[PDB]
Amino acid sequence: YTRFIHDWVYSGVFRDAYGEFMIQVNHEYLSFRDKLYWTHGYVLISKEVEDCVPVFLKHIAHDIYVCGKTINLLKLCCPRHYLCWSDVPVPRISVLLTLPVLMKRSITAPLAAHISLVNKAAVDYFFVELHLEAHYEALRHFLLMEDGEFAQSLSDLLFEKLGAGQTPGELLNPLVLNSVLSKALQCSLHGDTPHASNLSLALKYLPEVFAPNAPDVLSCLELRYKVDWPLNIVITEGCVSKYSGVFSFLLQLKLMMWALKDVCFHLKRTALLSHMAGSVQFRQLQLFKHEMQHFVKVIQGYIANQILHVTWCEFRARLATVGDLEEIQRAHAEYLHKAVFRGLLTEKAAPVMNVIHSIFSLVLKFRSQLISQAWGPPGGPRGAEHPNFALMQQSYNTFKYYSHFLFKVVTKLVNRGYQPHLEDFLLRINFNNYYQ
Amino acid sequence: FEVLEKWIYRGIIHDPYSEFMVEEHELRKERIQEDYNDKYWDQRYTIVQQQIPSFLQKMADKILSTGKYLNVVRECGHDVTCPVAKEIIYTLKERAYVEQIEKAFNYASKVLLDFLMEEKELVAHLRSIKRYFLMDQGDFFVHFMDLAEEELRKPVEDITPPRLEALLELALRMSTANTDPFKDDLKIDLMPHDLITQLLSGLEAFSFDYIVKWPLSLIINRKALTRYQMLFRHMFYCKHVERQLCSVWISNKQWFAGAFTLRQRMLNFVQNIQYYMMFEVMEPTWHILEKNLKSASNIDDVLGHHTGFLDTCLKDCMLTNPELLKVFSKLMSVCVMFTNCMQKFTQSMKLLVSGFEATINKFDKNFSAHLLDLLARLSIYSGMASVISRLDFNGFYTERLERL
Amino acid sequence: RIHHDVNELLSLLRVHAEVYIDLLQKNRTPYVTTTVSAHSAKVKIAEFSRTPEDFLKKYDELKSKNTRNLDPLVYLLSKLTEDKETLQYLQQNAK
Amino acid sequence: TEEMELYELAQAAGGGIDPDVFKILVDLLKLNVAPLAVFQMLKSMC
Amino acid sequence: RNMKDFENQITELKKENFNLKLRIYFLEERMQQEF
Amino acid sequence: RARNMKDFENQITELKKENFNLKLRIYFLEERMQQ
Repeated sequence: YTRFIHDWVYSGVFRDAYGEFMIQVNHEYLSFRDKLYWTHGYVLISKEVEDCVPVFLKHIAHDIYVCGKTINLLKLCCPRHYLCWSDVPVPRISVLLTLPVLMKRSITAPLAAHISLVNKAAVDYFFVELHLEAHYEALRHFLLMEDGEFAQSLSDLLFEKLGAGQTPGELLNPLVLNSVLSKALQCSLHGDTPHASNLSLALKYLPEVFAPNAPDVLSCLELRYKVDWPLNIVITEGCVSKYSGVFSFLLQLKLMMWALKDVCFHLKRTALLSHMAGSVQFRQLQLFKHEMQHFVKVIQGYIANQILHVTWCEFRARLATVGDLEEIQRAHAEYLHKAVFRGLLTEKAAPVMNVIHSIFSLVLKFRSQLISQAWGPPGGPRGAEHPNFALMQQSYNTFKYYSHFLFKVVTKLVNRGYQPHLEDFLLRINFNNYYQ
Repeated sequence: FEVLEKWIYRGIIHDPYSEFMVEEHELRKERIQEDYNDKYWDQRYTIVQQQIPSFLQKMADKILSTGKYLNVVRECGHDVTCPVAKEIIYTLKERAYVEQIEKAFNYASKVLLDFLMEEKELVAHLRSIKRYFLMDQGDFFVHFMDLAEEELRKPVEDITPPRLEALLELALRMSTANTDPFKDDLKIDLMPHDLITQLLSGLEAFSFDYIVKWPLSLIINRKALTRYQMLFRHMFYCKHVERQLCSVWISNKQWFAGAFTLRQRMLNFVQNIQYYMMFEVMEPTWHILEKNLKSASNIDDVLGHHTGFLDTCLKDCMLTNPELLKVFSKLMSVCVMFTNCMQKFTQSMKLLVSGFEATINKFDKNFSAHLLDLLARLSIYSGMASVISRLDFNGFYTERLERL
Repeated sequence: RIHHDVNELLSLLRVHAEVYIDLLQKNRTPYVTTTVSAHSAKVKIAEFSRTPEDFLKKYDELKSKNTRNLDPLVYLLSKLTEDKETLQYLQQNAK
Repeated sequence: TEEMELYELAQAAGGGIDPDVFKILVDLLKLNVAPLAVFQMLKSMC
Repeated sequence: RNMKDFENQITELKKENFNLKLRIYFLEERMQQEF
Repeated sequence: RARNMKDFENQITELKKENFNLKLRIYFLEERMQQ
């Protein structure tokens, strides 16, 4: 077992024939990407559920296997800055009584120091041979839109083509979609750098039909970062699933920001070109849109806090703290889990996300009806040329009701449970009083 | 390992009892210059796959491909050698002495292409092919299909090759061959079996053969030079058919201008697709070819880079198309009539309000129907997508029978 | 390279879409020798104890033969766990 | 089959395959194939 | 179009490569006769 | 499972570069010997 330790700690191999050691190997070992690396290993922490405590302890048997991965498989994918093929200075094994159990382990325990060094010499492959977290910034730039000039070029192209109509799914063709993705990527101005490579679209059950105002309210517009093997130890399927989830949820928020442009452009569109005639439906309706834009924009500022520094700024020190692959994977999983939990998207806060949909749909379906119409009844301080002005008013009353309902509802979660981001929310959205 | 050493650092096969992993046979005579089929891996030079150890088999292709670079240009005129020489011997749990193989392979690659790229220079020599195919030595070809045009143009055989063989000298010296005298590789070739080898006269009149001596023959070989020998012929007919249509336009520099406008319009269908076919991707493929080959240096990738480059240049030319774009071939049968029958009419109009006109309606919706469906037929792509984008561009007749 | 005789014909020879995708699934690399076998796979013949002396004696003779093809037969010694899903077709084929 | 390692090894313990397919699988060991991939491609269709 | 017609055409183009492999299989066995 | 809508471009030029090459060439490996 001193030799078998060495084989798996100073080599990456394991001399075994009878199962005399608890290690294993698989057909997974012979392409060894992805989950297949998450499968090559050892059968349990023990053999069945017992172990020779004098050497494998049932304790540090894990950290043994951490360096086991670090020494076996880093060179296996690609010869490595501390191993070459296997030609770093050639391996050697290491490893009536007045200390009976007390210090058996203390003979073997300098192995754990070697392990801790191999561990410290595992972090660099991801920090530089990948530039992993520099790409996390790039991932935040593109997928989490902190490069707002990419994200607005994407929004401008995609939602200009979507606000042109094409309501029986007729925009969703591979070639136009790729052209806007590509074009948005060319217009990013950060450039298609090595970090800013690897970008692809996605969707599932591409809709042959759209709702009114063309929202894609079932958000089947998506973005993906193509993942390299050594990236794909720390990048992971559920992580990119949750990433594209928040991407699609913020992207429909960018569609509501685009709606914000469109409804304000409806003012500029006919410019109230009758310069000489002030209008009450102007002073009314151009203030109706003011609360709706103020509202969706304070929700925007709120969510921009909840992920892009409320959840990210802690991760900027949390990733710098750690020193293990599994800690790096786990800390990335913390960051993403808390991003879904704080950024409203979680299944537990979903009752409030339902009110968000109730607001969104109303603003979509009632300002499309403005977009396709002019400016109310003539007479007095007047606009002209739409009859449905009372329905534009009553839908704005329905919006206000759902904002009243929102305030009544959101208190409940922070009175029952414990979610500081929802206190933060209702502290903000009706800042000065019960409701304005 | 001493036998391996001789083969890795020199072009010498020591051959102990033929138990070493590489041996040489005299297959050289089967395909001496070009790799007409492969020779230098299993055949003339051969690897006995089981005679390699484990720690060397992981790169025994590079062992087999190191020494060849030291012993193919030794016959051609440079002493290709490795002054690096690191002795190979066993050691406990070590194979750094096999890690030396990469440096020696890359050095053999370096001295081989340090010949090939600049003595018998491929980066300047190879240009000859795509320069002379697809009429890119334009100052030759404008003279070529002009001085002897009257005995090249003819509808069914009836060329006189000796005339263009004298023009091949005058019109090349009159062109740019004065920039570099690289003419001798040009030889005329003609059809054994029509289209499919490519992978009427003036129409598709001829195409040009290409063979070279050994180090350039790593690059020029049968599977490639059959894309030489018989290509650009499916491009030559366009320039013939439009210039012959235009010779009708010479014979008249009443007069219902719809006929004149179709003469312009059907010609533009030739002219702008001819623009697309070759006046599209030009610089990039050369910029790629450099940074591909000049950095790599090693035939195991160099031939892949080159054969990739060759198809990349062709992918403008719808000469390369799996559907043969075959309605365009049917359209061609009336296109030639727009030349010959209307040349005949530019006598019989007195020997255009009538006998042109009675075919203008026919040519018009013969071309405009098939033209505005076949681009949609080729709607494959999501420098590319150029054939479709470039006759979408007009806006009227963007399509008439759509893909979607 | 030569996938006609041992991949295309072997895919066509099966008695049972993945008609052309089975060759891409079994896309072998000719430059490799990476067997996934181990010494633990030698006990696969112990389940077929109809005559286990002349079931255990064969492996040393096959190793003493000068062919290096005995290594990839670790999964092939276990073969199919379904009840005679390859072996019973020969009795139908012999008729 | 018609070989000492193709035919004798195919009927050692329990035995039994198609003979041509067994000869093709015995020849596949010399074709440098990964042991799991060809058996998985056979088992995903059979 | 329903995001399976295009991939069915792709699988047809894989079947084209399989047909070319079958033509290669007939070609490399006809090589032995007269040549 | 989910489809990224860009790999089909590479797949199209891959099948084009394999199949149209092989289709015309393999048949005219006859012509090299028959002609």
